[PDB]
Amino acid sequence: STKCVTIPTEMAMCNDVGYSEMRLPNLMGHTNMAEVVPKSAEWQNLLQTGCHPYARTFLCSLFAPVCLDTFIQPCRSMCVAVRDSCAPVLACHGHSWPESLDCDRFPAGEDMCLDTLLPKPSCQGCPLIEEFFSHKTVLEAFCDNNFAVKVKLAEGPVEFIKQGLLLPYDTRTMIEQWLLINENCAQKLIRTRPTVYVIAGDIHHGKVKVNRIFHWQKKDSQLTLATRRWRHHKC
Repeated sequence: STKCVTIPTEMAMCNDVGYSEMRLPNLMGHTNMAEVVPKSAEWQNLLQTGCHPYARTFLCSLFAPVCLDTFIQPCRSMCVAVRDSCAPVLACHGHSWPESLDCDRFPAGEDMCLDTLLPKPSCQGCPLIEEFFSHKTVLEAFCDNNFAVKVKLAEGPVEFIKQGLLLPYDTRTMIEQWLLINENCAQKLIRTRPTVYVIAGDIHHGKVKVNRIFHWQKKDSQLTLATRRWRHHKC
């Protein structure tokens, strides 16, 4: 038996994707909502990393499929595109792309399947949290990297030192995505109490890479001096 049931608000994967009802069993083989919801919740961290714009579409088509008796599967090429961008993020959390989503289970081509007609943080080594630095070294970091920001983590409102093309909202989100991906690094940084850092990095093509992190301590002089002189500094 197959039934059409409303997507409950507690299913964060799919509670705001445009349609409101789903098929049981779903394409994952879950038979009831007590199974669907916690299994879907395993993906909540991943979906917040922004690793692929179609990640949520892809997963909802499997977890909350539309109410036909025919299964409309994602096309293999959609699985491959989402896997290739998001499996590196899973690996950064100690997880792997599940065998239940190996892309060979989905049809090749584009008939009867779901297909497609900003800079991304990557999993990287943790930057040293620098503490005994001179303002000269900070300024050289500002010259080299194409952005630098002052942020407070606990992650409050961000002050640009070297802004470039960056928009404030986008930069905030890029930082939070970097912290969510790089869980091991976040844990060293967000050692409560709330802490202030200067973060210098590079938005290459088209990835974000954090290269330098400077701890802004209570009675700092060197980051103060560096941020004051940056405006008039010559590289």
